[PDB]
Amino acid sequence: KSTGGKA
Amino acid sequence: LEPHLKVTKCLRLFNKQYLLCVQAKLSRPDLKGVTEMIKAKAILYPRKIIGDLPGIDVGHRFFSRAEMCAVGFHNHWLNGIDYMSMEYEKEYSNYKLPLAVSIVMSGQYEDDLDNADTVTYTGQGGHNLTGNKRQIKDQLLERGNLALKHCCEYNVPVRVTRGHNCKSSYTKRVYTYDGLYKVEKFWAQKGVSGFTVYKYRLKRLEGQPELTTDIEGLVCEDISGGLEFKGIPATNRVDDSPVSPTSGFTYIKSLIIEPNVIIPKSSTGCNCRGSCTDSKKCACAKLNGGNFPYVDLNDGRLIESRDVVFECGPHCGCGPKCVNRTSQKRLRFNLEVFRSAKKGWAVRSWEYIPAGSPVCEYIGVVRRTADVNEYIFEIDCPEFCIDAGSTGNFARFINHSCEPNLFVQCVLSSHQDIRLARVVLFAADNISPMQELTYDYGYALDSVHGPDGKVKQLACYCGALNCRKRLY
DNA sequence: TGATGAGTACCAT
DNA sequence: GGTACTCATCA
Ligand SMILES: Nc1ncnc2c1ncn2[C@@H]1O[C@H](CSCC[C@H](N)C(=O)O)[C@@H](O)[C@H]1O
Ligand SMILES: [Zn+2]
Ligand SMILES: [Zn+2]
Ligand SMILES: [Zn+2]
Ligand SMILES: [Zn+2]
Repeated sequence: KSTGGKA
Repeated sequence: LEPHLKVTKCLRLFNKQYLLCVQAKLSRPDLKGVTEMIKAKAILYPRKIIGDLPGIDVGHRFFSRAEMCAVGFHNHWLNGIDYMSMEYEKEYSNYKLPLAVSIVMSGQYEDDLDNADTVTYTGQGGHNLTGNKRQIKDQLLERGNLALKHCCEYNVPVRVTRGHNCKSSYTKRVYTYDGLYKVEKFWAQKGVSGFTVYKYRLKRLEGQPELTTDIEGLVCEDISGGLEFKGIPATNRVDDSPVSPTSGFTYIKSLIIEPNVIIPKSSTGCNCRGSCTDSKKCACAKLNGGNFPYVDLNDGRLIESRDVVFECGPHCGCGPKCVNRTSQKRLRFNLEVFRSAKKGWAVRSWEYIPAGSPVCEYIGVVRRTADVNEYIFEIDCPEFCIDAGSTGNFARFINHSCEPNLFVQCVLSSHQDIRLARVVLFAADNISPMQELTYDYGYALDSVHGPDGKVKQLACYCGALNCRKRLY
C-alpha cells in the first residue's frame, strides 16, 4: 500500500 | 483529465486556498479563497453554461456557496439567481438575453414553496438580507427575474441547488445540485407580506436520477475493544454466513515494535506552554519550514500534503490540545466497517469529513521488510513496514481506489527517522456520509512475480470511471 | 442574532 | 468610472 508524497 | 477528476482537483485547490486564508485569519476566508482562485485563473468553468457541467453529477454535494463559485457552477456567493448577462448576447443570438442558468433555494424567501419535483421559486429583489428576512418592497421584472422569464419563453433549463441544514460536528450547511428544471410559467402577485413578488413555477426535467429523500446486518457492535473514542460497528449485508472482521485479528491503538526493529533516538521537541501558536518560538514549526502545517479549525485540519509533517511529541512542553498534535487526537468520526460485494471489508463514514481532517494512523506491528500478505504497509517518505495482518487499528480495513478520497501523509513526532515515520490517512476531499473511504495503494503495474517470470496479478474493483483495472 | 462581504451588471446624478 | 444589488457566513 506503499506510495505517497507531496513535497 | 476526465471531468470528475478535474472537478475534484479544482475543489482541492479551493480547499487549500481556504485553509490558508483561515490560517492567515482573514475575514470570510471562504470568499478570500475564491478571490485567490480568480486571481490564479483557476475557476474550472469561467464562462456560463446552460445545462449540466461535465463532472458535476446530479446529487453533487457542495459544502459552501464559495465552492460553487470556485468551480464556476454558481458565480455569486450571495445571489440566488445566476444568469448570462447581455455580454453573452452575440454568442446566443437565437435567444433573448439575459438567461438564467442556475438558482439556489435556501429557504430565505418567505414566498418560496418547495415540493421536490415541483417548486415555486420567488424572484430576487425587495428582500431583507438580514433581520426578519421578509419582503420590504415590490419586485421588478429585471435581472434574474427577467432571466428566468426568458428561460420560460425559450424552454431553457435551469440548474437547481438546495441548501440543507446539517446536524454535524463540523458542517453547518450543505448544498446539493438537484438537477435541471424548466420554468413552466411565471407571474406577478402580492406575496405574503403584501408587496409584489414574481413567482416562477419550475418542474424537474425527465431523464435524470430520481430526487432522493432524507441495526441491519450487524455482525459486531464495535470492532475496536471499546478502545476507540467512538465505536466502530461492523455489518455484513452481503452474506448470511456472517463472521466478523475481528476473527483472527486483535485491535490495538498503538504500534507494536518487533525485537529486530530499532527504536530511533527521541526528538528534542519544543518548549511552548499549553499550545503551540507562534512560529518564531516553536522549534517544531521551524522543523516544518517556519510554519504550522495544521490550522485550528474543526479540531485541526492539514492545510496541504507534504513530504513529511513534524508534529509535537513526547518531550514538547505543550499539552495534548496543541494543534500541532492534530493526528494524535482521538477518532473524531462515527465510522462503519461493512462487507463489500467483492473487495471484502470496507470502511465508510456516518458523518461529514472535512478535507484535511485526519482519519487515522495506520497501526499494526512494525517489522523489518526483509523478515516478511494483504495488510502490509511499507514505510517510504524500504527497510520497514507496518504489518496489520493479525493486529492493528481500523486502518487496515480501508480499501484501494483509483480515485481516492483519502491520502497518505508521513508524520514524525516521537523521532526524526523518516524510515520509521508514522503513516497517517487524511481526507483529501470533503466526504459525505455513507461514502466509502479509500486511498490509492499505488502498486506499479506488473509488480509481483512468482516468479517463473510469471506476473502475479490482482484485479481492481474500485468501480472508478478510470480504473486501470489492476491493483498490480 | 448584525455587519460585513466582493464581484458583477448595467447605468452613466 | 460608479454603485445598487445581493436565497451567506461568522463571531
Ligand atoms: N479496489 C479493490 N478491488 C478488489 N479488491 C480490493 C480492492 N481494494 C482492496 N481489495 C482487497 O483487499 C485487500 C486490501 S486490505 C483491505 C481490506 C479488505 N477489503 C479486507 O477484507 O480485509 C487486497 O488484498 C484486495 O484483495
Ligand atoms: Zn505543540
Ligand atoms: Zn511548540
Ligand atoms: Zn513541539
Ligand atoms: Zn480501480
